Amino acid sequence: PKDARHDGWQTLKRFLPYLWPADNAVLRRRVVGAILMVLLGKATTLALPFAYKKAVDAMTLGGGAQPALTVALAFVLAYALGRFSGVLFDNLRNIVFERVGQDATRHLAENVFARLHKLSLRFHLARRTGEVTKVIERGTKSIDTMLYFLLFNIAPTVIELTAVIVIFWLNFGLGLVTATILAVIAYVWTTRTITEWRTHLREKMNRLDGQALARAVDSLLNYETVKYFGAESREEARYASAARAYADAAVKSENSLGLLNIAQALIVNLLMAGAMAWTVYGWSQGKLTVGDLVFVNTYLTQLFRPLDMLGMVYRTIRQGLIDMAEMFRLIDTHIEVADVPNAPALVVNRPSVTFDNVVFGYDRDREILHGLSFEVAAGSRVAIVGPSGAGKSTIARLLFRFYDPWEGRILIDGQDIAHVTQTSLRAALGIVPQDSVLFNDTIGYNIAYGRDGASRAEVDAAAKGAAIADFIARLPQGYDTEVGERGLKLSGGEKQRVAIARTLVKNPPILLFDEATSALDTRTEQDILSTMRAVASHRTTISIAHRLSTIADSDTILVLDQGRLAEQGSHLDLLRRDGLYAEMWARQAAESAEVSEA
Amino acid sequence: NPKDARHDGWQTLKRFLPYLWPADNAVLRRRVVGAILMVLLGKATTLALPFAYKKAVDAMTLGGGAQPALTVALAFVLAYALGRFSGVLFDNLRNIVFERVGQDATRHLAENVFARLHKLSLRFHLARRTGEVTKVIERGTKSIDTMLYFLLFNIAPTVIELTAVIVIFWLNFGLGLVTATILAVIAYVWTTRTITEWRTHLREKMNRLDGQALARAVDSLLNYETVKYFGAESREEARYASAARAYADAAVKSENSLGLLNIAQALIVNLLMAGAMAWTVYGWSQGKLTVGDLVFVNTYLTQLFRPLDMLGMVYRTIRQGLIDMAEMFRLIDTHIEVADVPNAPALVVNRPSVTFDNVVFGYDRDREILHGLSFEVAAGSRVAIVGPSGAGKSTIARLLFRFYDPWEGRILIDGQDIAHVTQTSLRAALGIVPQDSVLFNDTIGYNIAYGRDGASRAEVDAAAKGAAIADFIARLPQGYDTEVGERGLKLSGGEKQRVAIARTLVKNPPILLFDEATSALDTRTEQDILSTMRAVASHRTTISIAHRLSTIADSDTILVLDQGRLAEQGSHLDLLRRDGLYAEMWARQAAESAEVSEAA
Ligand SMILES: N[C@@H](CCC(=O)N[C@@H](CS)C(=O)NCC(=O)O)C(=O)O
Ligand SMILES: N[C@@H](CCC(=O)N[C@@H](CS)C(=O)NCC(=O)O)C(=O)O
Ligand SMILES: CCCCCCCCCCCC[N+](C)(C)[O-]
Ligand SMILES: CCCCCCCCCCCC[N+](C)(C)[O-]
Ligand SMILES: CCCCCCCCCCCC[N+](C)(C)[O-]
Ligand SMILES: CCCCCCCCCCCC[N+](C)(C)[O-]
Repeated sequence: PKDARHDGWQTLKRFLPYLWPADNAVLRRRVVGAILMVLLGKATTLALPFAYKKAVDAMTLGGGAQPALTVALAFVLAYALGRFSGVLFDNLRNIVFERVGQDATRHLAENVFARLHKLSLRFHLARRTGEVTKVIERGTKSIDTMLYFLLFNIAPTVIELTAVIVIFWLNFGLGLVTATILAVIAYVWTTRTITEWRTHLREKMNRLDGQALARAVDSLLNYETVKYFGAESREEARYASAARAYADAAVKSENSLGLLNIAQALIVNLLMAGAMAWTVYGWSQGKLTVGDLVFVNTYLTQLFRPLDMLGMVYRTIRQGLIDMAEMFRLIDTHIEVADVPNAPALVVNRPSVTFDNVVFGYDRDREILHGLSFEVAAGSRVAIVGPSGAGKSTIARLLFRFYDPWEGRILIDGQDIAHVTQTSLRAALGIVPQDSVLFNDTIGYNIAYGRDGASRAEVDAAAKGAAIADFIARLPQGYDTEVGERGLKLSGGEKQRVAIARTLVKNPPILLFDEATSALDTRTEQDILSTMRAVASHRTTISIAHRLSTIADSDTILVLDQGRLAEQGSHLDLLRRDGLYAEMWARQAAESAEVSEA
Repeated sequence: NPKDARHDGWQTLKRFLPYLWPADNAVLRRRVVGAILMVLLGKATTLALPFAYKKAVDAMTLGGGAQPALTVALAFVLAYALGRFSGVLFDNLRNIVFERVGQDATRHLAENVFARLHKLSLRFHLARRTGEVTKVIERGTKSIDTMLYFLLFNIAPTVIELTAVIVIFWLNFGLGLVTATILAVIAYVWTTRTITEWRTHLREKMNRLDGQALARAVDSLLNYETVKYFGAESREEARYASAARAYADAAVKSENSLGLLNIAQALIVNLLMAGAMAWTVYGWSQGKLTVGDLVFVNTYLTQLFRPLDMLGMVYRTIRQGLIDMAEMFRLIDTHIEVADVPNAPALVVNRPSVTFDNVVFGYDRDREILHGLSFEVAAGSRVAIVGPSGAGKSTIARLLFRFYDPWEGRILIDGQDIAHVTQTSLRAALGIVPQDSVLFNDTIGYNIAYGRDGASRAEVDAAAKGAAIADFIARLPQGYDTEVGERGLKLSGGEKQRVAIARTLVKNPPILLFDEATSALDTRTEQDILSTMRAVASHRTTISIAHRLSTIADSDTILVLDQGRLAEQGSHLDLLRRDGLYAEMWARQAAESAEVSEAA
């Protein structure tokens, strides 16, 4: 299976079930019809040169223009109709097959999409929208062009080349056969080597192009700064040098295309000269008719027409196979966090959260939690704080099981979250993260995202609870207002309110505020804190905060130091104990004073 | 005037022609001539080679006077093969010879537009998204290149060959042959064009559906965490799938139409082939034509219609190219709001005073902001300009750098109207630390050296020191060679502002503007950077435009604007004593900070 050479053959054999689905009957029928079109088309293009030969034969055999006019007429007509029929068959196979192609590449993409959602967070999917888009565009284009060239150029040419070998064998040579075979081998080898060199030149050109373009764009988007320093000539010279470098590379890349074409024509035309001279010589001895000259010439040109593109074809097919392999690699990549076999659903009857001796790090060379243990009572409002090495920033990710502990475990109610389904576990948890993100869609879509079947009543209710309802009401399109980019831009508080609303639609027993106010300004922070407190009403709530004053009203505060639970208690108990929390508090307090001094 | 004409493809091409025939270079003109010569050799060759095939066939079938016919036929078969190879050689040689001319032409067009865009007004607000603009420019470049290649190396050669075939068919056949082929070419072009219009519309729909499916997929992938938090994997999968199906449907229709165009084309071509060949054989029957004539006619027709096999695509590309190029020329034609007057002298700053003399201005003609603003900034003084929300203070710097001109009134530096001097000297006299400094996608050292064209490593080190960012840079692993901006290391607000300060230090202008320089900063960063700003403002004329009065309280004098005019002027203490607009503002601002300080 996967236990193979990992060449194009493996990738292709892997792709084969997509083309011959065994899910879909209609598509299989389409495949068969396309293959029939290939065969009819080839039979037609192989037959038509014979008709041309006979027409010439009739006009040379040959005392006069006698009953032979009728014969010659019939045969040229057969030839022309043959040409049209060949093209008709080719275009009909493309037309029949196209749906199969489209479904196959769609299903491949969907499989990759699904596996990517199953894969680990640590792949760190944080990148540029335009760049990933450019990569995906280039790649889909790649796989499509490859697929088309393999099925509809290379394969028909293999059939045709074999047929020409047999026919040339039975009717000529067999010096003809070896001559053509050598011509084809020299042709492919030359095209291949020249193409490898060409692909390198292309890559250099593409890079230089990107550089000239980047300079131009950076300049235009910094028009103000350029004016401030009167730097127009400078930026112009800067674009110009880059542009020249690009143009030089482009001239080389294109010229190499000229060289490939010339090499190809040399090979074809040596073959043509040889075949035709030899055919004429065979004519002189009465072995071959004059029509044979026409016949061989047509067979050779027809054979070498698809090979006119072989370079591009080669490049394309190669790249496609690469890209497709990349796809399959993702599908194969193993999943770090998985449900255990026959994992039960998590049943939340009493929403306690337990960390039991948790040892964890994102990477095995940097341990962060060194045996963290704590208990959060059901329905309590708890805070988790600490200085720079505490490891509090792992809590949310562990609770949602983005990762597993190296040692120890997390429990919700009485149950190890590692032994339940990921879906039930996440169904029980709400989060308002530090940087809330909006989908490129309406505000209603964004709020309703909290639960799958969320009704507009639920959206209104959540928006009310998050106290963002009025702001939406004063929008012309209300809930149907598009947001994100390209959409309406929300303030930080408005975004955090959309996130809160989203979690309200979910209505989870356990709610986490994960540095929820850390990006907000002071007034925004203070405003949203009453909403958060209200929204924590009958939930078990865990708030991870940098700034202690924002969580001082907690039922209890867990203080972490060096990946372990250092101190525990109410804000007052902790101030009395005069330990780490008190120091932190004093420190922050002092700092708040200093800023106010200015 | 060539611009005084209909706005079509012909005009665009006529505009582009000087680029191809520079009259600056001569080397390139010689290259163009050489390329045209290769077109002619190539056409003579491809026209000549079928006669060689014809003769070879003629020799074999009429060996009466063409003897030894084996020798004659061999010679002709070899002439035919050599003719083919030679045709290809001539064609690739015209491409190879011309390519430099093409690249230079399009480079010069791009450079012309680039210069023009830097000349055009700020109000166009060119700052927009990088990826979108880049994708557009890539698409356009490919478009114009492809158009140029198809125009020069496909359409034009085919026009030459078509005329030649018409003449040759005329002289040796028909002339039913001539009319048949011409009608065929006409039917071919008309069919291809009309089918291509439909095809292009389908292509656009396909592309739009493609972009929507891709955007859904990308939004999901970059929001993997959110998708996880809400268990939305199935929803995202289904949401991608529906879009993907819409795209696949569009793609299927779009590809299928290509099959239709190919069939229509082959139908036309093959009617012409059947008729022409049948006619040639019938002419043979009457002793009018040789059998080699059949080979000759057939070969001529296939050679003719081979470039036309691409006519659909060609038509789509050339058209698109012509559109894109027109857009280029449109930008080049767009007029320049702010230009130097003819023969403008340099601004000569011997004593760097600044005057606003009765200035009336607005960004737009329906909304006037300054209503007769007048003030004098003494040479070497440090002054501030403050006011409430409609004061118009945010126009001052833009007017000084002459991003816009006054509707009425004028601005002077050292007694010289800045409207009447070269823009480059004027801007040479001015330094600015703006509210949001922007960095080039380049090294931090490049960004600092940007202050002056020939900036040495020493000048940069000195500026980094004066801006007090030198230590921060020293602690960078790559130092001055550290890449910054987007696509690079992220600097804090203070670090960026310090880079801006360092830039102006490298420039060393006589007049310095702080244009809300500290307004985006946090309080402590503001307090830190203010001492730096005071140091660099040492012996310069400094004008500080600030929202928060406490940051400018130490000014030599303060200009208070209200409603686009100068309401109040004087020292901070004098303004507090007058108990007017500045005092009110001062009190108000103090009050707010107190309340803010209260909320700890
Ligand atoms: N022979 C070259 C391909 C030649 C080629 O690309 N020809 C057509 C398209 S298939 C073209 O791009 N331009 C038409 C022409 O100038 O011949 C190769 O093997 O890659
Ligand atoms: N006849 C159509 C299509 C021509 C076409 O696409 N020709 C080459 C251009 S590179 C090609 O791709 N042929 C497809 C094939 O033979 O596989 C037109 O006039 O544009
Ligand atoms: C309908 C087409 C669906 C197929 C999906 C193909 C996307 C291609 C991405 C390949 C990227 C691989 N890489 C890194 C080598 O560029
Ligand atoms: C916004 C459209 C106008 C952009 C023109 C500016 C010229 C620089 C980029 C165009 C050509 C660069 N390229 C792609 C050939 O390297
Ligand atoms: C000379 C090379 C520079 C190429 C610049 C790209 C041109 C594209 C202009 C886009 C304008 C919109 N349009 C023409 C597609 O309708
Ligand atoms: C990170 C890139 C590799 C995986 C790509 C994700 C699969 C879905 C890609 C969407 C394909 C776009 N198209 C052509 C179907 O519209």
